[PDB]
Amino acid sequence: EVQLVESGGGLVQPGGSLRLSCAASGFNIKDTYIHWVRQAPGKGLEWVARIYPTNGYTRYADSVKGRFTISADTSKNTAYLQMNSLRAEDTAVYYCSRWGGDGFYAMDYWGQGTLVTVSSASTKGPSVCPLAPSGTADLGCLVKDYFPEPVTVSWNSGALTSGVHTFPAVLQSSGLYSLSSVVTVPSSSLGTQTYICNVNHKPSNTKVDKRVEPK
Amino acid sequence: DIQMTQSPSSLSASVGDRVTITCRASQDVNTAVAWYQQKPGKAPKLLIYSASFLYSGVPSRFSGSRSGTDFTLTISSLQPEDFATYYCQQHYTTPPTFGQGTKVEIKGQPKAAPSVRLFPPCSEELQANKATLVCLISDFYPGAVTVAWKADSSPVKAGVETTTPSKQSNNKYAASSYLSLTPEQWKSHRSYSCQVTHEGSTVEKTVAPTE
Repeated sequence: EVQLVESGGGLVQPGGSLRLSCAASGFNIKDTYIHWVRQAPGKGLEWVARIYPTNGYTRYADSVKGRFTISADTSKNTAYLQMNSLRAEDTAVYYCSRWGGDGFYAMDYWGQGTLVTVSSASTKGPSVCPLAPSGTADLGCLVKDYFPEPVTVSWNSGALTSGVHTFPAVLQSSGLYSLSSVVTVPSSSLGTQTYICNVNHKPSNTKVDKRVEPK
Repeated sequence: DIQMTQSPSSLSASVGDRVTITCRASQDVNTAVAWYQQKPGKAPKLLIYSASFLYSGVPSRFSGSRSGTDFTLTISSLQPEDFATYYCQQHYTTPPTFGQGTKVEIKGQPKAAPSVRLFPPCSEELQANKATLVCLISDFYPGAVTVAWKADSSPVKAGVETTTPSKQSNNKYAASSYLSLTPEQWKSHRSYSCQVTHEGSTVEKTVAPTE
C-alpha cells in the first residue's frame, strides 16, 4: 500500500522557521520524484518544490527560492521541507506528493496535508462582553480580539443547551479573531433567570464568565 | 510560466447531469495534463492523466479530451459522490501549474430564508472607547448572502468584517458580520442598519443609540 504521511506544521511568526516531513511507505523514494504542493485557505494548489532522491536534484518555485529547502533521505524513506524567512502568504495546507515512475508525471499519491499558519499576531485571550436582549428573546456574548483559534463557549457551565448557537469566528484585518454566541430564551425568563456565558481560550490559559442582563 | 485557465468557477448540478469542465492552457502543453478531485479537508485524488487516460479505480463515467490548448473533463451522469472540487494541472514544464478550480455543488432542496439578529454595542467596549455592531445570520440555504450596512440610510463600507458562510450541523448555513465603530460614530447617527439579501428577499434590522 503506497502511503505518504506528513508531520510538522503549525503556527509560526513571520521571519521564523518550521520543518515538514513526508514519510513514504509501500515504495522506494529513489524510484520517483517527491513534491510539495500547498493550498492557501479558500484557494487553489500551488506547487512549491521537487526532488529526485536518487541524486538530490531539486527544483523550486520562484516565490520560495532562497527561503525554502527540500531535501530527502534514502535510509529513512523520507522527504523534508525546511521553511525559513516565512511570510504571511506561506500560510497554507502543505501536501506532499509523488509522480508515478518512468514517464508518468501525474501526482497519483498525496499525503493528508498539514496546516502551517504564519502570523505576527501575539497570543491573547478574548475581551468578552454581554449582548443584552432588547414569546422569545435573543441574548448573547461577544468574544472579541483573541488569537489563536480556538475558543469554547458554554452557557451556565454547560447546563443550558437549548437555543444555544455559537457562531464561527471572523478573522479580522488586524489578525485577531472575534465570534459571538447567542441563546434564544423565553421572554418571560428575562430579569429573573440567570444567564452566564463561560468562555475558555486554552492557548492563553484563560477562562472568563459574563452574566447577561436585560436593560 | 504556464497558466491554466479553468471555467466555470462554480456549478450547481443535479444528479444525472452531464457535466463538462474546461481548462485553457496559456501555451501549448501537448497532452501532459492531469485532472484531480478534492473533497473538503481531504487531499486531491487523481482522476485522469496524460489528458485522457482514466486512472485505476475511477468510474468510467469520467473522461477527458483535448482540442489544442483546450482541455475538458466530462462526467456523463453526475453521481452524489462526484460533488466536489475539480482541478486541472499541466505537467509539461516546470513548474507544474493548476487551474483555480471548479466547485460542483448540489442544486439544493427548497431554499430557507435567514434569521437576522442585530445587536448594538456593549457597555464594556463603549467605556473602553470601542463599539461593535453584530449582525448574526443563521438558518439559510443556499449559502450565498449579500450583507449591506447603512447609517441612517447611507451605505457604510468602512470597517465591515464579514465571515464566509459555513454549514451548520442542520446543513443550513450561518455567517456573522461585524461593523467596527467609535462611540462618536455610533452616537452621531439616529439608527444603523444590517441588511441581508438572500434569494431575492431582503431582511433589514436596525438599532439606535437613543433607546
